[PDB]
Amino acid sequence: MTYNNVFDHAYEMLKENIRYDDIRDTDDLHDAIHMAADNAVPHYYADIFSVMASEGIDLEFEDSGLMPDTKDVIRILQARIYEQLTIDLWEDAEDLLNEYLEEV
Amino acid sequence: EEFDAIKIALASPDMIRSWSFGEVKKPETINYRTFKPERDGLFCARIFGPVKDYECLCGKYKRLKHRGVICEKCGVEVTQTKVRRERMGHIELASPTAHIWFLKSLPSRIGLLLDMPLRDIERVLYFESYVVIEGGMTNLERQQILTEEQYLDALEEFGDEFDAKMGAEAIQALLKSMDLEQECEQLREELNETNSETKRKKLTKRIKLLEAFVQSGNKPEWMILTVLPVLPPDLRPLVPRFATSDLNDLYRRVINRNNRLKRLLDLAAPDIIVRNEKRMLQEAVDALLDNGRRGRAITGSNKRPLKSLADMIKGKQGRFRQNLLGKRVDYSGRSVITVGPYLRLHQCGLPKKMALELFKPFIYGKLELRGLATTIKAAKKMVEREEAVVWDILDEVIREHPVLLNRAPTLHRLGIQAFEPVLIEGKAIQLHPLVCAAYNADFDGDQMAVHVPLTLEAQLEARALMMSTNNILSPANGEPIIVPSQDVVLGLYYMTRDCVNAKGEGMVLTGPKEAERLYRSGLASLHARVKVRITEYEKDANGELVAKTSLKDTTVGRAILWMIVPKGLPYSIVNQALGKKAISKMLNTCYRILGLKPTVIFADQIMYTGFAYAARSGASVGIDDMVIPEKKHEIISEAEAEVAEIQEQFQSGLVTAGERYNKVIDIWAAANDRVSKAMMDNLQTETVINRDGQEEKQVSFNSIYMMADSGARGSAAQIRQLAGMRGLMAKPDGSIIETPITANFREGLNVLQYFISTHGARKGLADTALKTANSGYLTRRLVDVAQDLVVTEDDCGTHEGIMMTPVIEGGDVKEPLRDRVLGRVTAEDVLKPGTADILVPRNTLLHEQWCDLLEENSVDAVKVRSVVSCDTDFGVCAHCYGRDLARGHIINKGEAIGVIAAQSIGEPGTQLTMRTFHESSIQVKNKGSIKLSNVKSVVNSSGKLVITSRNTELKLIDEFGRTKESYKVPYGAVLAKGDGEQVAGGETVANWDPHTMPVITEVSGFVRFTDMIDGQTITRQSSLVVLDSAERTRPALKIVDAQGNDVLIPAQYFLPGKAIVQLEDGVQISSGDTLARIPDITGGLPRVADLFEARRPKEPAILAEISGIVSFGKETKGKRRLVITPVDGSDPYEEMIPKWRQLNVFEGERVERGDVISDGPEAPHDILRLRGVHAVTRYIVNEVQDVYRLQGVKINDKHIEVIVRQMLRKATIVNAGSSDFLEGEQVEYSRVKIANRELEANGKVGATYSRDLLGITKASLATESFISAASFQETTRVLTEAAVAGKRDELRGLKENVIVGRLIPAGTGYAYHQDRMRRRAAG
Amino acid sequence: ARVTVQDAVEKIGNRFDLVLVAARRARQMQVGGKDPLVPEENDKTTVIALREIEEGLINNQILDVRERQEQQEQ
Amino acid sequence: HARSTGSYSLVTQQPLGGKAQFGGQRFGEMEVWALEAYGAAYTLQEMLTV
Repeated sequence: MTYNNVFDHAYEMLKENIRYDDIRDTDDLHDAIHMAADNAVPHYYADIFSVMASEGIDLEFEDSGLMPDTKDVIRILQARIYEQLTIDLWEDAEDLLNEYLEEV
Repeated sequence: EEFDAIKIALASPDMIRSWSFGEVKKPETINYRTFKPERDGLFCARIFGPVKDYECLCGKYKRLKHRGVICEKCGVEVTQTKVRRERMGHIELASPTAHIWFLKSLPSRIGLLLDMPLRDIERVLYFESYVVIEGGMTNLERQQILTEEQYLDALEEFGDEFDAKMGAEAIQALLKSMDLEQECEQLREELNETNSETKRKKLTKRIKLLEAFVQSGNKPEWMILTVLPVLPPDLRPLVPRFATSDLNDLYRRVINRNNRLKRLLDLAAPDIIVRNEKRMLQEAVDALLDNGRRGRAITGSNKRPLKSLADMIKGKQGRFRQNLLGKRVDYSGRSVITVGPYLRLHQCGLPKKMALELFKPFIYGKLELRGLATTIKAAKKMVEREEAVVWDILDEVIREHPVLLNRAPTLHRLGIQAFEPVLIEGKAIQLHPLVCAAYNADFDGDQMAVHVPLTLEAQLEARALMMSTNNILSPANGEPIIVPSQDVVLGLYYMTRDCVNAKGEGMVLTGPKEAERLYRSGLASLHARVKVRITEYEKDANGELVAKTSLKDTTVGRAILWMIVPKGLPYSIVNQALGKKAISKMLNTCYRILGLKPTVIFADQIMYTGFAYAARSGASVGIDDMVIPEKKHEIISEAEAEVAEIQEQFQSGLVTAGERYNKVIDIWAAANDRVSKAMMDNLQTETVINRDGQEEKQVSFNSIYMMADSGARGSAAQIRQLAGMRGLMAKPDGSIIETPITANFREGLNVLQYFISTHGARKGLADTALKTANSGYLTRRLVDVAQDLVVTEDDCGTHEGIMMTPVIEGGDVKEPLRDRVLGRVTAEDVLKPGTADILVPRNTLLHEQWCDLLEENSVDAVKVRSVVSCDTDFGVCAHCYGRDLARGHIINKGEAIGVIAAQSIGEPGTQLTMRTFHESSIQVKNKGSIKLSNVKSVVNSSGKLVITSRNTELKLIDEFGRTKESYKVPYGAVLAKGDGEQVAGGETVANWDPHTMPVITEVSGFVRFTDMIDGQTITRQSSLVVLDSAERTRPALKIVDAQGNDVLIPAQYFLPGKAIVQLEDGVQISSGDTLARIPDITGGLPRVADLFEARRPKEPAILAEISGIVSFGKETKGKRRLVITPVDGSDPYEEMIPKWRQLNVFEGERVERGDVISDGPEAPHDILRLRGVHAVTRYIVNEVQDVYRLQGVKINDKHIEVIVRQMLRKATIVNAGSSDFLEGEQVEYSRVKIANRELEANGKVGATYSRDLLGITKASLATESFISAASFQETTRVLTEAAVAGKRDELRGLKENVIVGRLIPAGTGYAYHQDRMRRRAAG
Repeated sequence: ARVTVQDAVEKIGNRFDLVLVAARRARQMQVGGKDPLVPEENDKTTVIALREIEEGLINNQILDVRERQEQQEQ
Repeated sequence: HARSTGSYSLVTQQPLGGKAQFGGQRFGEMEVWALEAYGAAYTLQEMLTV
């Protein structure tokens, strides 16, 4: 899998959650973005390392408080991908909140 | 005080410090002392103006008799709206200021400039004891973040040479000292040094943001918000209750936090409590500026804030918030539709109750001028008591005045039309019956709106540009306009229908004397086979009438209508039954010949005679008019018997389910077609009353057959549904249900049959319910993508033309060439009926004479001086559009062509029914010799010639010079006819199925080693298959010539998947053998919004170069499948395909730059970058026209082509440019710079050419300005980018002059806009 | 009365500057400078000016000559 | 309903429409585009200002 298909599935699950919940506010949009980045996660390990190998991602991150301290590598990688998906779904759902209100 | 450009950016703080006033410290309550809030409280007395005409702010000096006095308590002056730009409250507050343009907007201005991560931007507040400002003996970083104990350790260890502040003002203490001219050059050298994925992902765009910020000329120290700007209460909405879901909640919160801060800074409180008050002050201030910042969830009512201080520019994220919302326009009204058919096309009505107060100042002015009402109060006593004088003035004004009418949903340009009012008793307007169907509004309670134009030029444009007598030929459609329905066509069909046995048969009589005979007695209107006098005029010279007389065989009603027919018209348009199409073509001929005024008068007279003789005709349906077919029950019984016997053999075990389904489909189709034929041939010849022949086939006197033969709205399906069976129709797909429904409207329906009927009806209503959001949202994007269009050039001067190749398929043409000749103007290369000569001097209009000239010549397609190509480098020109409006003149400069083009796309797509309901040979229908063009002919040993190519084109000269037969043969077929063999039509020329595309081999010889395995490629129960690519997954190479010869002496041997090839190994067969037989939601959509989003296909095609030799290795390798043999080998460029369709690249398909379709439709990104611009444009136009002819609504090609031109924005130019390295550049701004690169004669200054597909939605939501492309956007994130970039607008776009309001450059005022060109430049 | 201005479309090559010509004519007809040659049957001054343009006695050039001779006589 | 010189409101400089005789359909962007498409837009400029 690539970064683009996983991100498309991410905001697809996000817009399905918006159509299911009928969310108008931005402060209620942000919790839906966090729950949608909590959703739509791959269980194949090869896809998880393929997200880390594809473009549109960096090794260094801005926040270090969300980085866990454990011997599990997949938990640290899942937290990093979760933070990146929250940032990217916020950046590409700020417009989608207006688009959904302008559809219906 | 004029204005030219509007530039919004962050100004200098020195003007704010010069305007520093106000006392907004303590939140005292509102008192009732001087009927307004007092000093130093809620709505403090500093920034107030006079709430009445002339006053002070306390009950003091500055009466109207004295001016220019400084106030005693306050600092306000006498004059209004000029002191208010100076007296604004500028008090320093919250030194940890808000930086929400780095929080709310996606780029960060203050964060990316000082190398600050976004997590630190989100964590500015709740901070831990300051950031160390750099100095002399400082060891750590100038932007190093430390904790409280670490900062205390740094404070006790550093000592001397250390100046820092407490809160977040220290960053401002850097920004006051920021004279930086070094770090941005280091960042751009780092950007030009390396290029990888860690610099592309959100580093390159912020580096270019810093480049645009450092070159804007503004200082970074101007970004410091030292003070809090307070708006004046006179400019804000005044509220003396006073707080009801408004600004006052956050207002009193900010003033209360300010009072707590000032009190604890004056009383010397400890650090923790003042830190808590400063962070609560910051939580008040940032919520006062911009709500949310991804936190502070909304509780609901007044305990939580709703309207902030910057929420005035956008309170609602819908369509009406401060961006020129829908204003309630005065001198207007709303009215209810009816119809009065007694006025002309120029005349209409208006209610008495509305029109008495639509012209109040006109009646007042006439009463002042006539000298009867000397005062305005006397004018009120004359108007509001209804004396006869104001009735005469009302009659004088209403008789000559243009009044606009429109609809509240207005999705066409035809909605706003001016008419002339008439005083009619009642309070309901009527609508003219040649206008009602143009508004698409039936008489079902729809409500229209009435507007009154108020100036000289508005009345002149209402009487000259916008009415019904100057909007003809339907520019949204390009088809005939308004011929009525169900009444005028019915009357003109009844009065012109011939029938035998007339009263007083065979009279010789003149023209008007038939109306003399018909009105009294003893004459019928049918009147067949009688020769009378008729006078017909013709025109052969330059508008000269030829006086002729004739004795012609006609009826009474046709010869009465011949007086209604004007002077010069042909006669063959009268002798028919005169249905709807006959009146439509008669209107087309009279509009083509006699002009505009005679065809308007003649359409008015058609309306008059139709609604005057519809009462004389008489329509009637009843219990005996519905003809029951006498052979209905026998057909129903034999069909039920056939279905019963076939389901008996079905349950016997011989027929499968899908076979029973298709048999049910075609057998019930045969059944209700037999019922339809039975009611037809029992409906034709019922009337046998005649004269002198005593047996004659005559048209029956039933009404349903007359409304069916009239063809206005009555079709054949409703005719077979009324008197015959209803049919079989399902809800989800419109399928045919196997349960028998043999009902009729003459008999009693079953419960379950009516239940399936309401299945069908509710499914049809659920399908038609989609038309609201489909039409309301698409036209928004279609108009918003075509905003910046100013037509400003008449001399176009281009060389590249467009080959107008139609979509001709079959014998009879589907889309003709005559609609493509008219309109656009062809280029300098067109030909006469003579061979190899020229026809135009490159400036020639194209209509019916020149259409006949371009029809009689021998050419398949011509090139057109037209759009997009080279564009004159000054606007869009005029020869690309030509003539599509009501006037035949060329559409000159200053006309909004794109706004007409955007509304002319999905005008009535509306998804009519069931989402537009979504051979085994090649049979020809036209004669002519077959010449194989672009076909690799391989001689077969069987005696025939197979087609080993995919492209097939042919030009035919039989009657016309244009071709009528292409018949694109699929790849891998057997042509039954040789090259150059005459065909007579109706004969199969290719004996191969079109659904199967195999690969015919190119060379004979020995079979490539593809030895079998048990279960891998063979299936055993010659017919011995050797290779199956779809089963194994290709391990195949080029075959030898005879035994082992190479193929270098005159591109890969293929086999299809899941097939059983009859050719085995060691057979030595010849060249040219054919291999084995084995090779709805998308089409239902309008397919318009997905092309604007730049959609991605499922599988892209394979692109290559001129060297297009292909080969394959093993089944799979370490890399992906199909490592490419072409491209790589002469030019290093690789491609990776995980999974696609089967490869069809062979020697028959020539591969060049811009390769043919190999694996599905290729995306138009690479098709625009590599194939061409006009190819992608014509492909998009042909796909949209194929969708529209599948739907059944014809549209305009020029409008779709202008829309595709608007899709051509946001290209990435060649890196050999001035400050350009793979940058998304505007296409118009790139083609302005052609002359700058031509005069300098350097390839380093500008790029050569570029064109990218990048989305029409993104091009419509991100334009050259910030005022436009902001309706369906967030205003704050656009204004912050416009303030950081410092970009002006120059007031040129159409949406810009809509929102701001000036002389709009579209229409009649563009020359007035050119007067501005005479005002600024050399004026 | 003054339904279509097709005769001025045939005479004057453009119809968008025709609106400015008609407004410039109608303001001079309603303020003063020339007596109305068309009698007020049922029309106002702008309709009389549009009918005078339809008859073919005024265009952009004649109004430019009229404006220059009114600015010369002052 | 119809209104020539009726009482206006201070909310965005427009009348309300209810509770009395105030006419005029809410002049939306679709009618703006309909005036923008055909002949000219002096009618738009004179109905959006005065």
